Amino acid sequence: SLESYETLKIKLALSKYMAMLSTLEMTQPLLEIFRNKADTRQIAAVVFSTLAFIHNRFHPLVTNFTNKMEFVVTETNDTSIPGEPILFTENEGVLLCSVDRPSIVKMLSREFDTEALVNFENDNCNVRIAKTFGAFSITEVEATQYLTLLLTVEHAYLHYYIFKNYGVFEYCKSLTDHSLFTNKLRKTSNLLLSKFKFTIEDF
Amino acid sequence: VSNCKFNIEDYNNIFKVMENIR
Amino acid sequence: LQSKWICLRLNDAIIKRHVLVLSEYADLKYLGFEKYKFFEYVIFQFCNDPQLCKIIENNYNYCMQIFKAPADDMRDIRHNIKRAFKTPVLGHMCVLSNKPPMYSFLKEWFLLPHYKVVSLKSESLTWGFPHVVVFDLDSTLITEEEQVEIRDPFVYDSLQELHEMGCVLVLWSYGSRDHVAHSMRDVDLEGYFDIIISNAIVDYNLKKRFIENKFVFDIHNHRSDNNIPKSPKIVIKYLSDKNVNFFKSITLVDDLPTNNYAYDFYVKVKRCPTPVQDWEHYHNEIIQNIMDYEQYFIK
Amino acid sequence: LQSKWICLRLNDAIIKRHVLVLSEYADLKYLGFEKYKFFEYVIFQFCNDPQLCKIIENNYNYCMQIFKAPADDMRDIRHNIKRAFKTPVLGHMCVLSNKPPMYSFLKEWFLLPHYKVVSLKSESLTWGFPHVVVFDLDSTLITEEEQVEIRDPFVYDSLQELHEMGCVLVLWSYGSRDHVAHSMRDVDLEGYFDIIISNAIVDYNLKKRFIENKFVFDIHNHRSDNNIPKSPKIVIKYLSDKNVNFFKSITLVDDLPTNNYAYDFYVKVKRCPTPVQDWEHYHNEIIQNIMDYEQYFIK
Amino acid sequence: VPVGMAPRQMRVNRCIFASIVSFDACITYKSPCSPDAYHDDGWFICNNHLIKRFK
Amino acid sequence: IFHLIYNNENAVNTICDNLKYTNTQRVIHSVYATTKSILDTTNPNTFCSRVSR
Amino acid sequence: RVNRCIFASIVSFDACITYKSPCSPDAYHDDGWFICNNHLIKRFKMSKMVLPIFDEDDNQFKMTIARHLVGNKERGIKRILIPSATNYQDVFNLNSMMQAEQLIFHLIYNNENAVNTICDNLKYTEGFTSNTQRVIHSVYATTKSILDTTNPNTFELRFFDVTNARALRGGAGDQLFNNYSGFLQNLIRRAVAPEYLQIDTEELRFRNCATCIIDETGLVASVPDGPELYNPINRLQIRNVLKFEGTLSGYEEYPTYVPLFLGYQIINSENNFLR
Amino acid sequence: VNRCIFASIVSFDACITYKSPCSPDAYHDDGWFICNNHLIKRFKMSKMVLPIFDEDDNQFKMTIARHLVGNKERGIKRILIPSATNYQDVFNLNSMMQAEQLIFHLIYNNENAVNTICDNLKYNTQRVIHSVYATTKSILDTTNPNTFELRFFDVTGAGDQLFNNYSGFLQNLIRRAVAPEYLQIDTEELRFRNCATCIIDETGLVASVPDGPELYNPITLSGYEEYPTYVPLFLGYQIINSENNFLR
Amino acid sequence: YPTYVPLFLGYQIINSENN
Ligand SMILES: [Zn+2]
Ligand SMILES: [Zn+2]
Repeated sequence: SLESYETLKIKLALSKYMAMLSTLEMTQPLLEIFRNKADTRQIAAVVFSTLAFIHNRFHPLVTNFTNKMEFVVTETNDTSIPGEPILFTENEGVLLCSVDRPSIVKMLSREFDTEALVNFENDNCNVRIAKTFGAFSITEVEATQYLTLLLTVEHAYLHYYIFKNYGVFEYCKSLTDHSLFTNKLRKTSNLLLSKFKFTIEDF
Repeated sequence: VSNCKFNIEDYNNIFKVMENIR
Repeated sequence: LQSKWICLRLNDAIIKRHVLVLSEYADLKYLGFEKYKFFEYVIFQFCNDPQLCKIIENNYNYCMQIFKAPADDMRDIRHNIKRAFKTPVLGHMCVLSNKPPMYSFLKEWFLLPHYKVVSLKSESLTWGFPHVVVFDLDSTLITEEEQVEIRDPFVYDSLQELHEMGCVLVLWSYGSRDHVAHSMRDVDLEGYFDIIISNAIVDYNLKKRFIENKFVFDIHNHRSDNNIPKSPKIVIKYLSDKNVNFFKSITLVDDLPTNNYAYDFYVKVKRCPTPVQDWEHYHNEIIQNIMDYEQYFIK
Repeated sequence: LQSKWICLRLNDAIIKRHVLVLSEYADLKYLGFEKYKFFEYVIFQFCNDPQLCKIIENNYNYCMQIFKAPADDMRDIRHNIKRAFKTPVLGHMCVLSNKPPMYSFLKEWFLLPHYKVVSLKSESLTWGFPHVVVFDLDSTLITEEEQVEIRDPFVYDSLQELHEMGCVLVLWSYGSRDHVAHSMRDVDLEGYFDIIISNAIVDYNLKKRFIENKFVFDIHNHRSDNNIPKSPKIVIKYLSDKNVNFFKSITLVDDLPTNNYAYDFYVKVKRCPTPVQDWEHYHNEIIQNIMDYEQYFIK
Repeated sequence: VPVGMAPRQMRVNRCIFASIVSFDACITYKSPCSPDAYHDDGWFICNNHLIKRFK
Repeated sequence: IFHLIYNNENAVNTICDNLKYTNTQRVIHSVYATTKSILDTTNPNTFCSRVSR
Repeated sequence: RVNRCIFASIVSFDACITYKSPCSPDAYHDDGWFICNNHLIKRFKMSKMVLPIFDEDDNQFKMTIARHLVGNKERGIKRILIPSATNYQDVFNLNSMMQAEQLIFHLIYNNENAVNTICDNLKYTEGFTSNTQRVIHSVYATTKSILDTTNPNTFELRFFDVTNARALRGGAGDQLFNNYSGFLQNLIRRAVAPEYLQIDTEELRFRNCATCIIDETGLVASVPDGPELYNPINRLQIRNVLKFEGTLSGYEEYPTYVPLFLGYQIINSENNFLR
Repeated sequence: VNRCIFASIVSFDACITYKSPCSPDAYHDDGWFICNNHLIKRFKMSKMVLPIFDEDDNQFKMTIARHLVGNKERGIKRILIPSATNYQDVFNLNSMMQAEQLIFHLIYNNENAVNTICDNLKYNTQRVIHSVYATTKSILDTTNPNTFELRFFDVTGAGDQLFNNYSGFLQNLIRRAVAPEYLQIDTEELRFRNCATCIIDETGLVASVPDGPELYNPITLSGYEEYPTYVPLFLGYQIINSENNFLR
Repeated sequence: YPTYVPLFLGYQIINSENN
């Protein structure tokens, strides 16, 4: 119930991201956009808009945001870092945003376990039966892809904020060690990464 | 692919959320 | 005790918001290559040498500014530098260990052997550059009476507000570690505080809460509180231990203005042995001081 | 204590005759989707906001009506809602457990965590929507004398009439469970009563008759009868336990008007320790009250 | 706190003089219209305006 | 409004010009549009109006 | 979200008929168009486009323009884009379209007689008084409101026939433009780009020759002379299976379009008016 | 407490609009009887002043207005202050409120229109219009010399005659805005401009020049100060009588 | 619509496609 209200808030945030996507007005789904390398401008615009959206959420009182940014869509393995598909380097005063399009495409193309898993839900056969007697859309897979991209750009934006607030040195050190944001919220609340946890165990 | 060692604890830290006392 | 001195901001640095103390401008030789880049701020007292000023201005790698401050406190020095270069935040304080510049300005504020900058861990607890506040538990947050209690339950709300904005929470009450720990346990504050001051402590109820007071130096030629009038050096050292090598400003809140060693702001509260609704006003004062710092660096 | 408040009737609901308490109109967010449909009646105090009224009337899903009632009793609130929407019957009372609306109106009348509506068992004991009457055995139906006896054997006929029309029979006598059980056994009432109040009871003569008085809450800031002036909350909870989540009106019949916590009707009888032919008149009074409710909702 | 769902459909005033509004944006005005104007009847004037102007 | 009811297009145009050469154009739009809509709706001597029986 | 999708205010008053109204989203764009892209394409063989004029720093004059959807073989009626009131009934197969659309067209061309005829015919529908008259009222009111909005006379120096070199004399295309309704005139202005644009004694030429023609028949996707301009345009199957897995690709493409280029726009002392 | 002509416009009616568009300088009890907003929006002028010299330590901030008329305006668009014969024409009487129309009629001596508007507005409106009359007439009388320094606008007298034809408030406005190219300081004539920046004629005050095109007046030398580009108003020859450094 | 000015001049004739 309460948890359902927070779920509704999270889905509303996703819907706001959807409004941003519609504002961008892309003909293709983000999966196809990323699959299409020629759509470099579309990819850059998507990333920039997502970053601005996350910035507005993280700083509700702040509406300003860097209105120009150098962008480079990378494809080669040597042009990407595992665990950081998006990077923010500086070419001696020039702010470069590197994108690992192949990694984005791979993540999006991964099959999701929508049907496979069974989870608890509002399920009341009496209500269903009572209803039966009284008698442009987004799929679960698309929502999952869209959440994945939003969280990826959230990680990238956190690294970017470290870069801007502290500097390139601390940005690199954060890339090396991510322990800075185990606390996270300490602004952050509007970031989905602060809503759940994920862990890895030896097995 | 990169043959680079992976830091499991750092990935956990990436997706680690501290819980307050209220 | 108004003393003239020079400060320089590196025009291109690797480590930011860090200051290094030099006994004179010539000390840069001790850094030579690939060490100056790790100290974008340099502070050293001025010997009234116009030729030295000419050399400094010729050093195009640095932006120079001269200011005066009393020779007894980092507070004025840091205010002057921060207003000169519009930097609300300060990094870990570094000194030239090979040639320790003996400035009476410091006298147990803080410092670091310069060479340890690179070893510093940039990652910290709170995003941005949080403020710091140190609280003297005894009669400040609790009641001096034997059955101590929160003088105003609004303490919890004030601490939560501090955390939400982002500000390291520190306790230093000149009592026994056991006394302060049990006071925390009874008043159910505990997890509120990032740092606690009074092998850290082991009672099977706490893992590590009171960093052992290993650091002993008696006094720096000043007759005052027997232990100390509080220690910015110790508190900032514990901040670094907690991975906090940066801060915006530091405020000491206690029931005793006598301690007030050197803090960007101070707040005094009544030595009240009984509960009373006043901590809301004290919290108002503290947030007012924070906002005043924000105004100093609002631009 | 006349307090203004708003009530809304859902224009298309799944669960009928159910009311939900909200601290304010904005609480609907906590229901979101596929939860509001399970509360066709919404009650919340009014903050005198014409813009709120405009929003509500714009909410075409609801039919709105405003009424005032004293801030101390569900009786007036329920009368007002039932007359507003011509509903003689009320379903299980629901509240927003996530955000409990603290209305002094309630103060131990009844409630339910909203989310438990779907789990409610619609099936009940009596067809239609029966009334409810609670009897205080001691001196009300029996004689206060030690050798207790039915003050008027017409008690059996009155109870049979209640059953024939359809009305849940409840006993609450502030005595020992054993005392009340043996009183039932001696006066040969026993099976007459649906609910009995004074693991339920085990004596090898009874299986389960006196629901253990597990629910303890002392008083809700009111100095009165040490145990309680009776409990609409407890009695309706036992009704639900007996699968009675609906009722038409509730009447408390006893020998003590002091209890009279909150009941749609009340009847007082003499504290007579000896048999006397009066329970026929008391039954006449009770049926008169029932008929008065039937008149209130005759249309 | 704020609550809103979507644009809503409401009643229609059918008397011509309901459209009377002060030409002033800075000075509000409200015409006196009988609620009868909200009946989907032939009457394209409300009882108030009818009595006021045509007697 | 009364001019519209009784035609008097000359006075109608004079009023529109006065209200235009001075917001006020928005009120012109609202009032004239509503009045003309009702007039055309009545308009018994036409079709598409639901008046002539 | 004002839907200005004229020709989407069409209701299949017949119960057995359902009008999909699958028309373009841009109707919700508060532009100078009063008819969105799909209606334009279907009923006028035009595709909406925009022509930037000054686009250097913030001066972003973007004149709108539509494109021919007429090949180089169509002629006469097939080539007429916006027919005159005298011939629109013939150019459009009104009988093949829904009576509501016919009503919309008749209102646009001021064919009140046809409007009366259509409502008279609808008089004899089974559910006539119930809902046919309601549909009539809705469609008629919407169309009338749109027409009044377009008409500037309700409650600048663009000449369309003044470009035509080699013409004997007369012009008169602007005469017919005047004869057109406010909606039609605004449509022509919105879709047709004057070949010349003069600002405060500063002339810009966009084409060396106008592409459209205007005459008594109306607006025609014809040329001033010579031949017509070239204007070109899952259910898994056996053929859909591709064979074994295994030339100016590197250069951009100039559109093979025929935008509506015709006329001269004169602007007085007013500067680069960007409001 | 402030002073602004046309700020006396009270909401006598419920017809079109009113929001008190008065510049804060109305509170500045200067020699003007009109504030910046009204001056700008009714005469295309901006209030300004001008010091003179410290030789005798006078440095008086000479009152003067700034042209708000470019070099492309002609006729009406170039007329700054209209005469009684053309004020109605230049001003959109149908746009401003009947209160301001009454103010113009009074200041230009159009009592016929004043009474016409009064009678029309009678059908609390009458008393509010009477309050407007009180305020406007008080201002007019205050400006009027007729009650209890040879500022020639022609010598550098047809021009002075036209200025006199103007009302007390209008004459005050003209003398406050315009600045003589020549000013005598009691037997010492000083020239401050070699040319005129405005002309007074039958139509009234015109942002024109004696000859040639109209003065241009639109709407990395960081290390130097700036000189204003706008054109202040300049016309006439004023003579200060036998008076001392009258800094009073 | 692009504002570019392509090069169009003269007459061209071809038999078959030859492409
Ligand atoms: Zn009315
Ligand atoms: Zn003013």
